[PDB]
Formats: sequence, structure tokens, C-alpha cells
Amino acid sequence: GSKVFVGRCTEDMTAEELQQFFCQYGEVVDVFIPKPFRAFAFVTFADDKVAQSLCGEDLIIKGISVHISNAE
Amino acid sequence: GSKVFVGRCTEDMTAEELQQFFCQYGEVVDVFIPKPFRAFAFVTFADDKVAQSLCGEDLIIKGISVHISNAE
DNA sequence: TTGAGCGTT
DNA sequence: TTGAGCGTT
Repeated sequence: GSKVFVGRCTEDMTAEELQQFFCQYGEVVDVFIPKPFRAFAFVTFADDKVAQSLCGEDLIIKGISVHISNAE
Repeated sequence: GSKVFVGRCTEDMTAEELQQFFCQYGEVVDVFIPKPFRAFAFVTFADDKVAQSLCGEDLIIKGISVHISNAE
């Protein structure tokens, strides 16, 4: 389980931006942003341990609090 | 401003544990835990950028959500 | 605040 | 859910 769900994304948050933000924690291998805009994203890590360490956290991306959960 | 306040600490959270947890983000140079127990701590980073990136986040340490704020 | 497309045990 | 101690512009 190396994919996380990222809730409360804003529309200006691009895949590049999310990847740049999330790769601070470990290698990111994919980002999925729904189209049309649905205010969430999925971020996939190479390492399971990295994804699990983020679950349950609320992180600040460009001043916005996003919630991290397991991807199902 | 390279020091953060860590709110909602639990008593079992030792200085070593907090340092181990927080050094994932960057070099940690000090940890202060009040005695007697007051359910918060201060963590000092070598790098200001690291402290600022954490402010406003809620992080999970041993299953517990702690809130990160600027140290004043 | 839980996604696709290909193409079928 | 905002700390010490040393020792004084």
C-alpha cells in the first residue's frame, strides 16, 4: 500500500506541484488528479513505509491544509 | 525562526523519540520537553526553511496527532 | 475528501 | 497546545 489519498486539494494544485511537495518524504512515482476538478488527488510512493507515515496527517501545501489517507 | 512548538504531546514521548521523528525533515539541534508534563515540546532545527514548512501541520507520532506551530 | 482503461475467472 | 538560567541597557 504505497498510494495515499490527498483530500482538500485546490484547483491550482498541479501534478508537478504535488510531486515536488511530496517527494520531500521519498520518491514519488505517480500523481493522479481527477478531471474535472474534485478537490482530491492520489500520490504514489516507491516506498510503502513513506506512504504509511503520512496517513492521518494534515499537511500544508501553499498555505492549504490537505488531509492524507490511505488510497482504497 | 528555526524552532517549532509541538502541541498535544503525550507523556511517553521522549526527547530521543521526538528528535528521531523530526530529523526526517532536517537536522534537529535541540528538543525541549517541560517537566513536569505539560503536553507540549519545542524542537529546534538547524535550517529555518524546515521549521517553517512544518508550521500549521498536524503530524502523527506513534498514532497521536500533534500540532506544529511557531515557537514564540 | 477515494481515480482508468483495457478487456475478462 | 508557548520553555531556563544566568545575571543586567
